[PDB]
Amino acid sequence: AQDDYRYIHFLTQHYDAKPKGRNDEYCFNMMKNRRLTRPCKDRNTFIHGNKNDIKAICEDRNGQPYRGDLRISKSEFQITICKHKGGSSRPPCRYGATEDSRVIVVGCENGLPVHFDESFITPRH
Repeated sequence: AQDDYRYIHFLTQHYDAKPKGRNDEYCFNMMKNRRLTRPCKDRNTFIHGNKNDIKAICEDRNGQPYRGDLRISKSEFQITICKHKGGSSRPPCRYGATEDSRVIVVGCENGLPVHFDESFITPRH
């Protein structure tokens, strides 16, 4: 097929439409399901909600240029941040979850989001 991989890969590592727990157990299962445990990833953010509005950050409908090559969202998104506990690089990879709603920063390629900026911090609520 025509490379849609980076976009699908972004969705696999960062998207979960309708989550139910958004707690520590949620992160443990999700990091395992999405294959981010070998080695344990230190931090990973899952975005929830409408997929179309995430893709829309790559265009002017829901995004603005940020730091030249990135895009910052116009609207807030419900997100769950999973942060690794302990000093081991091996499973079981335990995580602490943080629920939040904020604007996010992503990198796009061909109008599709392909990178999530985990380093971005926001004007708090």
